[PDB]
Amino acid sequence: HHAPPTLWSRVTKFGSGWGFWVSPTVFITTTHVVPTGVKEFFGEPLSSIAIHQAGEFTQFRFSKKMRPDLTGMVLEEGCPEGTVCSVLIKRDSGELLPLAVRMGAIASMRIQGRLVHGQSGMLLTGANAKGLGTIPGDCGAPYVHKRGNDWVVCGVHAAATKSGNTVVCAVQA
Ligand SMILES: [Cl-]
Repeated sequence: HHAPPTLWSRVTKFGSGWGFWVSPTVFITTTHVVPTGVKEFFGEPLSSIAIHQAGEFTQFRFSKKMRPDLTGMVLEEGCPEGTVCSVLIKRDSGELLPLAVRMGAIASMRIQGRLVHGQSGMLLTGANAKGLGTIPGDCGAPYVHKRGNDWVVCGVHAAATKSGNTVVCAVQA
């Protein structure tokens, strides 16, 4: 299942990583990539943004439509165990590098002393090109899967082992 161009157009450079437009007003990312001490995000003052973050998942809901080109899509708290997700990793050049992952259990974990409310997954060696998810710049990339004719987003990239074989997305409680 190939994420279509419009779905990739939601993936946006943010802080030290990426985030994702769920709708014209809702942007999600991983908390540790969010810049701090700033007065605005995407030009909008803090006073016009409703922030909801917990467990390394950050959601911003802007008061104004920031990406009216987008439809609203479903954001879920993780996905059923065994779901194959695509992690929509972009690189700075604009190259698209989707990573296929088989999802495991949703749980609360501590990672580098940070509480991560997340879902573990395993990289699918057999569905990915050899030689992703293992550099700081990849955090915040969305985990998506296709349900019927619709794509669902269910987490943001938060952690991975040194090898990248085991990953964790933060999920919204
Ligand atoms: Cl889309």
